[PDB]
Amino acid sequence: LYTTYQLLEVQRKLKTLPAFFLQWFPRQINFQEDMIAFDKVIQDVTRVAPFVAPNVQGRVIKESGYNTKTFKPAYVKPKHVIDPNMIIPRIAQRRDRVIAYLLMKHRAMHENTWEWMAAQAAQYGYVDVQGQDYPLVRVDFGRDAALTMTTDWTAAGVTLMDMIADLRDGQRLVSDKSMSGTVIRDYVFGGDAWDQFVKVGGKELWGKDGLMDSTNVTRLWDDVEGVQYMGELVGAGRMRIWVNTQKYRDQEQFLMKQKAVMGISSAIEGVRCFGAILDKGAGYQALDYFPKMWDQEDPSVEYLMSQGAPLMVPADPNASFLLTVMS
Repeated sequence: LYTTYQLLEVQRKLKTLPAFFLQWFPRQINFQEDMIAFDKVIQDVTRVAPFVAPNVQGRVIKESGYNTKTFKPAYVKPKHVIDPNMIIPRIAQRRDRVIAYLLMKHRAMHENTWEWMAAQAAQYGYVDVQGQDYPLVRVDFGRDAALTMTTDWTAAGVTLMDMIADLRDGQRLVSDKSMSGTVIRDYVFGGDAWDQFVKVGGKELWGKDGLMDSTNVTRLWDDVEGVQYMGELVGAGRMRIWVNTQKYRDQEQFLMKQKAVMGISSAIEGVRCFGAILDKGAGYQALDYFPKMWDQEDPSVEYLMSQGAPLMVPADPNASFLLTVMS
């Protein structure tokens, strides 16, 4: 058998393709107990108590909800049988090879969970997660309601100057409503919003005198399917244009709202928060993922399990906006 330390050496050694939305969640807190403290994350002294309510059949049950300074994150726990005879696309040598593939698959399950939690927190200001007594609960971080907009880019006589002004309103509202007052320079478009912005913008956007300047965070996405850096939109305020068409799997959905545009700043200063994983003898383990191997009977197999308890909390919930453009 291998110790957690030995399994972490393997699990952590390789490089994994960059996460798009988490680039705005650079900070990290590995909490010492089972609870996450928002007072140690959220900047706004009025917004340090997010509203947590059960999400039952899509509907948020606000009645049985409360404001809380502290949260108990549910464990993300992939568990797989270690079969040395397992089919891997590329005796003890093969056993180790199986463990490493499984550890990589587990690390991916945790990493993608962080990314989708980042996507939801940044886009909506709230994240739907697994609860303690309910299968799903909503953690509302209280982003200003003016930062969730609606417009119709499919209406008659809409121009590129009108579309940029919708985007600019959003960044000016962020400047007004955010702690820092940061000027947004990044605009993540969903695929339908982008196609819409290009349907209307055409000649004025990509032509001989286009606004798009198509010419090192912008080049790390070349080999990433779903992410496309389009260039800076030159304005007499040079906007960075991102298009996100990434999909993930639910027990397959789009990471970014396809018919919307999200504006975001580095001032969101999102924090990857992690609860400590309780271990019988070793006590609490403050880790992002925690691999454990063991032999058992009933069934007579060897198991590998990577446990983690995450939440992606924004420091400044008001440092981003979402603008829906179609229906």
